[PDB]
Amino acid sequence: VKELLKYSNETKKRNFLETVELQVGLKNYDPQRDKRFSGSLKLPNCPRPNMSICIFGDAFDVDRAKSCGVDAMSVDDLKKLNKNKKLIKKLSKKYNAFIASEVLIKQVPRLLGPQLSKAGKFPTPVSHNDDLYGKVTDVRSTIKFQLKKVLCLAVAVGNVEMEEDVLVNQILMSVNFFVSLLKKNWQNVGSLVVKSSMGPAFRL
Amino acid sequence: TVKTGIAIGLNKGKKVTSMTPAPKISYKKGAASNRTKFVRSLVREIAGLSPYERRLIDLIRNSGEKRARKVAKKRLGSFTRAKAKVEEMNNIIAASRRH
Amino acid sequence: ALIENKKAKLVLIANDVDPIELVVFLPALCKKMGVPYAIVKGKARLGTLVNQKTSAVAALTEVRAEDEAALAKLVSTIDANFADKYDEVKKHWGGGILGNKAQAKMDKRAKNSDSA
Amino acid sequence: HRRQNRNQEIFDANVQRLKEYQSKIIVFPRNGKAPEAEQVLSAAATFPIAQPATDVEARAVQDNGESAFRTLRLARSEKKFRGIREKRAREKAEAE
Amino acid sequence: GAYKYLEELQRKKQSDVLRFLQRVRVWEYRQKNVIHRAARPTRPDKARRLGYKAKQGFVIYRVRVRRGNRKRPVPKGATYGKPTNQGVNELKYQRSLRATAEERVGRRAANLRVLNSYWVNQDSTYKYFEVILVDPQHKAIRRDARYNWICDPVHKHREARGLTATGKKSRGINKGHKFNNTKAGRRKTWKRQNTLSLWRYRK
RNA sequence: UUGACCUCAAAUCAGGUAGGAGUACCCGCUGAACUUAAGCAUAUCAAUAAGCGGAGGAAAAGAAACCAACCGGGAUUGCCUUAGUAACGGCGAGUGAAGCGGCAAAAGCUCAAAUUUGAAAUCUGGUACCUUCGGUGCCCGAGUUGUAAUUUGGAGAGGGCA
RNA sequence: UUCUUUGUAAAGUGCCUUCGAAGAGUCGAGUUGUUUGGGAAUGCAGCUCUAAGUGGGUGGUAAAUUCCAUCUAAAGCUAAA
RNA sequence: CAUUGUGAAGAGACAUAGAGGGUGUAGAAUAAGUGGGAGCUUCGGCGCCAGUGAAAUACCACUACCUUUAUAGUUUCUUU
Ligand SMILES: [Mg+2]
Ligand SMILES: [Mg+2]
Ligand SMILES: [Mg+2]
Ligand SMILES: [Mg+2]
Ligand SMILES: [Mg+2]
Ligand SMILES: [Mg+2]
Ligand SMILES: [Mg+2]
Ligand SMILES: [Mg+2]
Ligand SMILES: [Mg+2]
Ligand SMILES: [Mg+2]
Ligand SMILES: [Mg+2]
Ligand SMILES: [Mg+2]
Repeated sequence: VKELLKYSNETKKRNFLETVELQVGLKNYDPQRDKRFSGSLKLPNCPRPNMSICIFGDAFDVDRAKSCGVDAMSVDDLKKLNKNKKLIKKLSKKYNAFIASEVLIKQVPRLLGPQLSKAGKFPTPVSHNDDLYGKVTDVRSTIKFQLKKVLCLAVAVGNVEMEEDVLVNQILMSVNFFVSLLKKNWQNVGSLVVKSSMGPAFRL
Repeated sequence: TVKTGIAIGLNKGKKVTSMTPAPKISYKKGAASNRTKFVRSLVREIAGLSPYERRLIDLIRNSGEKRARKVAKKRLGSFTRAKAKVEEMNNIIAASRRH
Repeated sequence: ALIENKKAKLVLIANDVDPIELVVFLPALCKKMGVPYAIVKGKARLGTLVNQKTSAVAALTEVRAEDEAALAKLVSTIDANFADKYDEVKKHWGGGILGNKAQAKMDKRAKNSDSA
Repeated sequence: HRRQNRNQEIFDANVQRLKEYQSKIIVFPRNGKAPEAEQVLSAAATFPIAQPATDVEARAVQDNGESAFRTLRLARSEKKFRGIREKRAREKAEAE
Repeated sequence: GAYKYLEELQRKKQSDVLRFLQRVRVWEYRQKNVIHRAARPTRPDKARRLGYKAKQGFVIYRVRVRRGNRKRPVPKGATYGKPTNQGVNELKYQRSLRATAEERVGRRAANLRVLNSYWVNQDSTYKYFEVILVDPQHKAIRRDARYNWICDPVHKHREARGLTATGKKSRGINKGHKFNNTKAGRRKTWKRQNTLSLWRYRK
């Protein structure tokens, strides 16, 4: 365990020079080699909200589209001949449904800048259409890593103190154990600095 | 550890009432005595370390006990003696830090 | 054995033992058991002390009350000379002393390099 | 001096041998009379080695249906497959 | 006793004290003769462990022998045989350097009896041994029943017949299945199992 | 200046000992080739002949850092057997043990590593005497850089009680 | 058969307690050569490396891990077959 | 490899701090990064909801890669 609650208990309130959305990332260090098998993975279970500004191009157009309105952010239909080449840029997560299985034509010319292609990294043809929306839309990186490592997602917003970041940490921070080998260290979330925009720096 | 009574299996042999004979003293040849412990410790203090033991010390400090055990197995004969030498070097390191 | 049993009050160790490993452990043992020791010149002197040729070591383990005070005032200097200087003589390497001609040569090279 | 006792029956047989030897011998005093005693030439022939009787020559048939061959075969089978079964039990135990 | 400390200290042969002391003693032994009488044993613990007693009639000699293999004494390496016997250089003597050392000491002092030997020093060229000898004519060994067995005529040149510790080691005299060739004598067992035993009534 | 100590010498010093012979057998070292393989080089002949060193009436070995896997045995040696077997081997030619079992003979032990420390109690030699394969007294010397007693792993030691 | 009484000496045995010293350029390992029926190496020897003390050796297929069994090397004496 | 020891320097290499800069495309800049979303700030400059580009751009929370350099522990060589 990282914190019973030590050194990170209330020190996100008295630093309220910015009460605005204070999203602090979690970066720490472990190298790996040139392959692309089992690096940055792991959508975890973590219950805080994100109050994000994201967009969801969820694709299903039965009149549950405005039930997708209360499940998600926006609805897309498969009219794809000249919709998009340079639009999808501000996003945390995306989602599709029963129509977007064979959309290869609208796929490589626009889903290559940020590379949100429906390979084994982005399973958007979703049937399970009401549980992984308001709680899982929070920051959790399901990306593909660099030549060394990518570890960054916010554990808590500035309005959320860490009464929940004592149940988030080691449901989350057993991170790469379910696939990867132990070339990495044993729970290598180590030296951390909580600093959204005004938070100080504290060291183990 | 009693026998089964038949000619094969895990504990084969005839069931005979055992005796548990008296322990022989020659079975305690390698036992460490107080005098021998004292003498060996004092000789270690006044003699210090050998060159390969010093390079084992810095190998444990820097490059880890696996390479230390590999070097000790190459230097000494066996992996068992390498393990024993490495763990007593670890105890030496702990005592030097406490000193 | 007397030192191990802490029965010795004062130990004298001869300095000219020809296997020095007969007595190299004796100062450390005396420091460990807390008995006071003194490295002294002459195993022959110790031999005449104990009616032998050489003795290589001697030890007073129990003295009479007429000169226990003399033993105390003696050991108060002996321990200051040896026991209390033990942990600093333990670090110093002796030897490495050059001959007369080589010493003159190296200090001539020193006052050669001392041009300023 | 270098053999040990693990068998109570052998130990008791040797003790009985020693008891009957001490009863059968006479020791002369170290000094005096020397009571002439008509030597015999073989302690081994006066104390023969007897094979122990293992059973009686007639008993009752105690049959309860195991065939004495399935028993041997099962013992060989469990000895052969012992360590594999412990390995399976270990991986089942350390299955979380 | 100090002998325990000495026996434990002699095992630290690469400690700075022992290697300095060894470096001095090897020069002191090169400067003397190849065989010379030592006045007292350098390692008294090892000597009295091997059987020496500081009494009249026990003698310590010190001897250096040349290290390395045995070059086959043949002119120009021509062995005149099959190619399996053309080896000249890397052939190894079957007895030890310790054994030939104590044999040369026994030849020098033929009135003595070799008891044991022990290593004291070595360098690249020589190995240095101290040989314990006992005088079987001194009355302190004629008497003193613990040692008068060496006065028996069967103990002349034990080191020449291989009856010392290193001699029995190099003869292979040890109990076990690993010594079935050499346990009662190699040539003895060879004769025993290459003889033909014929009885009167042929079995 | 005097007296030790250590090391090394020298004596037609006192007293001793080694050599050499023999070598059938015994303990080691060294060490071939002819031969066989229908040739021949590994192999075999052979861990042999020759050569060298060293003993005795026997020598050597010997009281487990053993054999085993059994209900375990129990120093060494030799015989019968294991066995021409397990195994080795251009897996060719050929070579090739050991445990158990029966028997012959049987025998066990002792030093180092302990403080005698309220007493180096130990020993060679010289000399006088005597009952002389030696003993007693005395005198040097050896020896504490350790001679005696006590203990040898099967145990054993130090205290306490009977 | 006889003389000396060795000996206020020595030895053995029961129970409780504290202990229990046990052999190093050796063991072992690598390599080289030789040898063995010994086969991923039977023994020996040279060189290099070089230990430990609930340790070490062996358990006839190399290695790691976990056990078990069996002895106690690197000092020595000893008749008979 | 051993015999084979004692010193000085220099070059590394591995550890320990710090340091800067980097291509096509075009947004608003020779754009190698990240999840986030618009703010602390002398600017209202830079980013934001704005365009657009392979990428968002303050910012690293950690460096993706260097050596071009500096301090101290280790060892590998060279010279003397
Ligand atoms: Mg040679
Ligand atoms: Mg020839
Ligand atoms: Mg012929
Ligand atoms: Mg032929
Ligand atoms: Mg022919
Ligand atoms: Mg021909
Ligand atoms: Mg001959
Ligand atoms: Mg004999
Ligand atoms: Mg043969
Ligand atoms: Mg040969
Ligand atoms: Mg071999
Ligand atoms: Mg013998």
